[PDB]
Parts: sequence; C-alpha cells; structure tokens
Amino acid sequence: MQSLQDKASVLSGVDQAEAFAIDESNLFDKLGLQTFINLSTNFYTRVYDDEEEWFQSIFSNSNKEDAIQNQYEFFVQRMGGPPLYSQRKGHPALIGRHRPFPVTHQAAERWLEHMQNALDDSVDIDQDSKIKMMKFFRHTAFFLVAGNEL
Amino acid sequence: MQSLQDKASVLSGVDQAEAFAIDESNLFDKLGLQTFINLSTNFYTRVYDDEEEWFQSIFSNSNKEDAIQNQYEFFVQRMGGPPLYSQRKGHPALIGRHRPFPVTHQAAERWLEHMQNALDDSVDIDQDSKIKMMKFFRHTAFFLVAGNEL
Ligand code: HEM
Ligand code: HEM
Ligand code: NA
Ligand code: NA
Repeated sequence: MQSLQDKASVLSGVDQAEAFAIDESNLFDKLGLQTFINLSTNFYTRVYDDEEEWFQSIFSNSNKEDAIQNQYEFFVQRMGGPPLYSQRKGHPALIGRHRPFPVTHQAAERWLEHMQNALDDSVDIDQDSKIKMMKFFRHTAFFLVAGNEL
Repeated sequence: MQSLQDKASVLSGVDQAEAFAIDESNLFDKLGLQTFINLSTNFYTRVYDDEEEWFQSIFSNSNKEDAIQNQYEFFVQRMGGPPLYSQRKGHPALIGRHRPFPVTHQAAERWLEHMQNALDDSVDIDQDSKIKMMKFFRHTAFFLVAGNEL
C-alpha cells in the first residue's frame, strides 16, 4: 500500500531487502548461462503445457521459444551476467511490458508454482541460490500484481 | 509503432542499439559516483527552477532531494556501478513509476533540454560519454512517451 515495492512486500510476504539479496554475489558467475537457459526452458514447457486454460491462455499470443529467450536474457542480465536483454529490447520495464496481461494474485501464484517446479528440477542450482532466486521471483510477481492494479 | 522500444526509436531518432551503447564499457568506472550526483543535482536544480509551470508542476508532489537521490542511484546502477537503486526501491520499472505523470512528447524534450544543460556544465564527462548518455536519455525519454500512450 502506497508504493509499488511496499504492496509487493505486503502481498508477497517477501521483504524488498530479501528480494534483492541476489545483488550480494554474482549468481551468473556461480551458475553460468546454461543454468538460466535450462531453467527458463523448463519453466515455459510447464507454462505451455499448463492445463489451467485461464493461465496458459495468458501466453497464447507469445511464442514459447521467444518467451524463453526473453526470460532467460532478463535473468542473465539481472543476476550478474552480460546485459543481453537490453542489448536487444532496451529497458526491462516489467510493469509496462506486462500491461497487456491480467496479472492477478492467482496468476502470480500459478507462475510461481511452475517456477518452483522448474527450480527443483534444476540440477545446478544450490539451495542458497534457489532461496535468493525464489525470494526475487516472488517479490517481483507481486510487484507485477500491484502494478496490474494501479 | 508495435513495440515500446520501436516507438521510442521512431519518435526519438535514436536507434535502440545506440541507446544501449552505454553497456560497452563501464561508465561508472570512468566517471565515478560524484559525477552522477553532481549531474542529477544540476539537473534537478534546473527542473525545480523551471519557469514553465506545466513542466515543474509535473514534479510538485516530489522532493527535490529525493528525486535527486532516485535519479543518480538509477544512473549509477544502470551505468556500471553498485545496484543502489534496487537495494532501496526494487525494480526501476520506469514505465510503471512514471504512470502518475503526463509524459508527453513536449515534456520529453523539456526534460532532455535540462539534461543537455546539466551535461554541458559537467566538468568530468568526456565527449564520448556525453554522447552515449544523451543517446540513452533521449531514447528512454521517448520510450516513456510511448509508455504514457499505451
Ligand atoms: C505475475 C505472474 C506473471 C504473469 C502472468 C506473467 C506473464 C507474462 C507474459 C504473458 C509474458 C509475455 C511472454 C513473452 O512473449 O516474452 C511475460 C513476459 C515477461 N515476464 Fe512475465 N509474468 C509474470 C510474472 C513475472 C515475473 C515474476 C518475472 C520476473 C521475475 C517476469 C518477467 C517477464 C519478462 C522479463 C518478460 C519478457 C518481457 C518482454 O520482453 O516482452 N514475469 N510475462
Ligand atoms: C519524459 C520526460 C520525463 C518526465 C516528465 C519525468 C518525470 C518524472 C517525475 C515527476 C518523477 C518523480 C520524481 C521522484 O520523486 O523521484 C520521475 C522519477 C524518475 N524518472 Fe523521470 N521523467 C522523465 C524522463 C525520464 C528519463 C528519460 C529517465 C531516465 C533516463 C527517467 C528516470 C526516472 C527515475 C529513475 C525516476 C525515479 C523513480 C522513482 O524512484 O520513483 N525519467 N520522473
Ligand atoms: Na525498467
Ligand atoms: Na523494470
């Protein structure tokens, strides 16, 4: 309430401080490009095989392989790697770029569920990193929810 | 047209490639924190002394010293320095965070004018950097205009 990052914390239960703990060490240096590519691939397989119509139909106007490229490049860029996303698309502008979608509370949890699963399948992400990443995903999911409202 | 970064290029005359040339070398390493603090201070002095009512009244609900802190921290973060902005506020989410303001074509040029002046007064920014920075400011100003429309 009264500030996007505040709504995100209240809704998500993740403190903004926690959310950006990713910035304390270079995760990309820890995990490498391939971890991120596999992660987003896994994630989007699940999304595009999601049987939950309402979710899934959210992604109908996008290409699976494009969305994968969009996502891992943002993650690579944002977690210590080279700025691949900006090189190609400019500012992440997450709220702006999610404007066309119905980013609801329920949708945030669905998104986060597929991601939790994709993170679990990941063979190359250590616990500490998994926690930091989920804290970041979860805070920002609800940051998007807050943005979808205002 | 059809894509935020495309509108920005068409309106602004700055190719998105040009806009993100800042990512080729560490500008923060070149210029240091103080350059950025002085730059934003200069800039916001001008903004808050702007006699153009319509512009200036855009910034009425903000504190001069807060806006300065917001801006130089984003620039520091985005041009090679430590992620000060995110540490404090989370995602830059530029379109989202400019939603409350009337970000018009005319406003973009005004903003860019004060910035051009502030860049000129800067004693520690070399030509090459000035060009890269203005390309980045100008592209992103119109990216914000595009965002203000859609
Ligand atoms: C709240 C639940 C969310 C929903 C329903 C959602 C939905 C979508 C959809 C439909 C797209 C377009 C796919 C594409 O063509 O690239 C997209 C793009 C994207 N999403 Fe999400 N998203 C959510 C949360 C998140 C979160 C938590 C992150 C980051 C941690 C994120 C980052 C992105 C990025 C980087 C893109 C690509 C932007 C672009 O290049 O256009 N999203 N999202
Ligand atoms: C298009 C012309 C623009 C107008 C009229 C405009 C207006 C504003 C206003 C009124 C604020 C709130 C001040 C504050 O309290 O921090 C603001 C914040 C900000 N603007 Fe702009 N702006 C423009 C373009 C830009 C450009 C080109 C950039 C980056 C290159 C930028 C980056 C920011 C940032 C980082 C903030 C602080 C966000 C926050 O923490 O809430 N703006 N802008
Ligand atoms: Na942004
Ligand atoms: Na953003």
